[PDB]
Amino acid sequence: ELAVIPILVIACDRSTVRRCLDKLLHYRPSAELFPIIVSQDCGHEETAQVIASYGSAVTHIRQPDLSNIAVQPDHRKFQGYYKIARHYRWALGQIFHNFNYPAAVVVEDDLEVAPDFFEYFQATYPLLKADPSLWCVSAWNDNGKEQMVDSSKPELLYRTDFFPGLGWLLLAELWAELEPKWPKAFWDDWMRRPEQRKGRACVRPEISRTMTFGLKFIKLNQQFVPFTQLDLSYLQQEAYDRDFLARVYGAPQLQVEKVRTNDRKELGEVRVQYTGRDSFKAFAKALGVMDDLKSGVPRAGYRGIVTFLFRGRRVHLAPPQTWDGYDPSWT
Repeated sequence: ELAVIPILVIACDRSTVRRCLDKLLHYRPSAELFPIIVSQDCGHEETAQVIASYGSAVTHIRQPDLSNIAVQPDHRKFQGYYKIARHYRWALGQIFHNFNYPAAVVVEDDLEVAPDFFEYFQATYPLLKADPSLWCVSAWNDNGKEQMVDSSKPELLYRTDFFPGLGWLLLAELWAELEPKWPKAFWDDWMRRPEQRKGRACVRPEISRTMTFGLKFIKLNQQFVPFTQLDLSYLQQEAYDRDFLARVYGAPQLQVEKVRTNDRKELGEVRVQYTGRDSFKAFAKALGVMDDLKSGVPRAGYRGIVTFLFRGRRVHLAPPQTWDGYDPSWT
């Protein structure tokens, strides 16, 4: 069954929200199934005029409080981040309380969507509703540069412990949990903390369904995949944690230097094992994978495993299988 899922576009003072809206409107399959609500903060007149010119194709709402926010002593340079957090709190409150929608896909104004962006969320929304171990579906692959993704598998999806944002679906139920403790600033890194995440994962793709414009190297998928016609049961936690983990640890192990230099090419899928924070950093860097960690979680990591393509080979940068939780001190 098809479900109504609003798209909440977060805008402020960039006239290029035009490019974001033009792509969303071009690919939208139904205005009824995907109403677009553009929440504009900042009161930038030119941007307001641009949004208004779309007329009824979107609903334009305006964050009401344009005042400066009192910041804490360590944050004089970060007024903008306090304003962003205030805008998200207000806009999500509008989509879930005033409009009373059951879920929403949050899209920053500098994101261009892929042709199957809507199909992807329509197909994954039922997974999010049914699996309490998931808390979001994201269009973003943090290691999604062209040379690091398999273009022959545009349909492949994964679970990740690293909340990616950048085009993401959440349920009204999650907003009910987050709203009472919403932070003053740095909302996305706050969601990445264990006190918020509570061990929950997001679905993310092999090839990103959003790309930033105006991170710049992430490749936007251009081959339409009919996700609603595919069997996505493999993403259920019980199946995924058995099958994907058996796949990762069943793969032959190779030293990082051998992967880097393309040795043993007959092995199309391998595992590079790291044992501590220093080796994770070093190995990630050697293979061109993002090496920063938020609350101890690596970008696109799942049970500590970062999966990507390297010189055409599938690689799993993984901890020993005795892994049992993230350590926030891995900074």
